[PDB]
Amino acid sequence: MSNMEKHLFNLKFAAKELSRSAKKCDKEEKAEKAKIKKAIQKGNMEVARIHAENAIRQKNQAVNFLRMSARVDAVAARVQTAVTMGKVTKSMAGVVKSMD
Amino acid sequence: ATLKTMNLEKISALMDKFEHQFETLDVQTQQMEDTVSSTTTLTTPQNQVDMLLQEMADEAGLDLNMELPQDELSQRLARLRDQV
Amino acid sequence: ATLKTMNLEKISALMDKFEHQFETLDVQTQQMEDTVSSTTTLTTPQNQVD
Amino acid sequence: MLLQEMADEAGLDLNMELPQDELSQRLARLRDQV
Amino acid sequence: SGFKAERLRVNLRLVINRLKLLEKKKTELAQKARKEIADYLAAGKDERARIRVEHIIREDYLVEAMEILELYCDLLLARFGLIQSMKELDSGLAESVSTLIWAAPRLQSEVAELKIVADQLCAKYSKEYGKLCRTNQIGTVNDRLMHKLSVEAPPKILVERYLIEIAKNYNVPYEPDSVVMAEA
Amino acid sequence: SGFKAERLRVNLRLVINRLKLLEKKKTELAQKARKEIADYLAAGKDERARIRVEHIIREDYLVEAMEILELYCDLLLARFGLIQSMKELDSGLAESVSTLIWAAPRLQSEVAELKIVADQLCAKYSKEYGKLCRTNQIGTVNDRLMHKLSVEAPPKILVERYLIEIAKNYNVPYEPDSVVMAEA
Repeated sequence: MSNMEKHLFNLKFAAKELSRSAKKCDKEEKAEKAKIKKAIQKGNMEVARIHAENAIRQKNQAVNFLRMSARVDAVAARVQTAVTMGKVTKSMAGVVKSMD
Repeated sequence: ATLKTMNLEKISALMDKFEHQFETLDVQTQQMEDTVSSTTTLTTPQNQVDMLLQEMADEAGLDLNMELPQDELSQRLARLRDQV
Repeated sequence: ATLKTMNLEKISALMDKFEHQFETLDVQTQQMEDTVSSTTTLTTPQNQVD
Repeated sequence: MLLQEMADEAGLDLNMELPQDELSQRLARLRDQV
Repeated sequence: SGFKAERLRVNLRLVINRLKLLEKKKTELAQKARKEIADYLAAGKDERARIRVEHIIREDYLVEAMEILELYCDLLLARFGLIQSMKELDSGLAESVSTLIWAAPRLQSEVAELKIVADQLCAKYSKEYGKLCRTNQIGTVNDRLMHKLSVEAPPKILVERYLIEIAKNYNVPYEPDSVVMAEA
Repeated sequence: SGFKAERLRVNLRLVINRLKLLEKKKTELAQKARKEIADYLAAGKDERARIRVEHIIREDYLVEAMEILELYCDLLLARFGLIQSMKELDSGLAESVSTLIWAAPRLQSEVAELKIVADQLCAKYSKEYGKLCRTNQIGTVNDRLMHKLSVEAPPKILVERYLIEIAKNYNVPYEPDSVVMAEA
């Protein structure tokens, strides 16, 4: 595990962690929406507003987690191009010197 | 013995203090909640919360409008306090 | 005891700071995202996404 | 400044850079008035 | 002077929060106390109901006084730029500044921070002006607030009117004192 | 001089990002505050709604002021080649340069980097010019920005007009003060 391989591993993981956070936020938007209905039926309008605020927060949070996951993925793609072309450059440099 | 080391005047004081201290804790939690509210303000726009409440009310058949803001004895006594 | 070592004026300050620090973190993530966006600009042409 | 820092951390409402009975003052006034 | 503009600003905000929390609490307790009046009237303790109503008239006045001071704090916070630019006292600030200095000794049982706010205002605008405010020799303190924090007893006609209105709402027979009601 | 062109460039970019993030946040909070006004009006606290509107008028002005300064930063970034070629101050730069120097002491609570930007501009164009800017003795600071960062109170007619428009949108009865409305 090279230094750049270690970094690549960490970045690929951060992207997955963010993607999971967006899924959890999407799941909890659905769960909070279900609680607004139950609260409206019981006429608990103060509890309904607390769940409405949670649902809108979880919705908007998920878009943020999702977009940052996209960004960290793009970076990790580029670091993969650097890890592989670094290996190829080393091997070519070795072929060049053994044939010399 | 016990009624000496904790007499009524000292209980009076302890109770007063207990009451007043939980008032300060209520002041404290309000300002913590206000701070979190503004910190995360762009994650909960007002208009989006109002529209979700309206949607949920319409689906429940509840005749209420969620974008707008929503006793007699107190008003009578207030008028007496004005009239005096 | 606790209300002395953390009085209301000190909470006021801590809360203000918490708020202001997360504003700087938001400024920071925007400029990280902007940088990744331009670094990988030829992999996502505007016209292709549209 | 070190006293002020330690007072602020303790929650003590005091200012440390500034300088910090009635019977005596009454008797002093009697000694003036005589 | 010992004046710190950020001490002033933080404590004005704290006074507003505390007053809002107290107004709610005192209003709730007044509802419970009005029921006690009805239960004294329902059992013929009219001469005690009269005295028990004097407590309620004071708490209803004190909530109105708190509502006034919360406004004057909010006013100083809105115009805080005038405070910390000038060394003079703005003409649109003098009512609020004098009134908070006058009220602090009365209210500092309930609202500890209100004392800080006026120690800060007496620093900014001199201890001499701070004394003229506390006596209202400055002639600028709000007269409605001073009435609502008087130490004097309510007019007995107001006590009677309070009992008459409470008696109606709890459906309790009450006969008011014709003497006081005649004064009217 | 302590002038570094890359310090200037990096901090101009940071000021633009911070102002964009603040404009959004303050605009959102204004929506929430306008609802609070409606709830004071819906319960007859008109005299407090007046004062509570003064906070909203200031934040709506401050967003407009930030929108102006974000433009002047973006202008210096577009014309950055003029800054770091000449020792003179371009004629098409003087408004932006003087205005950012004037605003930095007012705004450096909110925008820390804006102080760096003008410490850098006072280095590039002399501390003497930097003083003439802060007083507007240089006569070049933008008059629209200075109005939008005044410490003075709003005209009371504007407070009334703000209440009238907020009352319509939340369907709350409001009667404005005929005195101020008569001033018109």
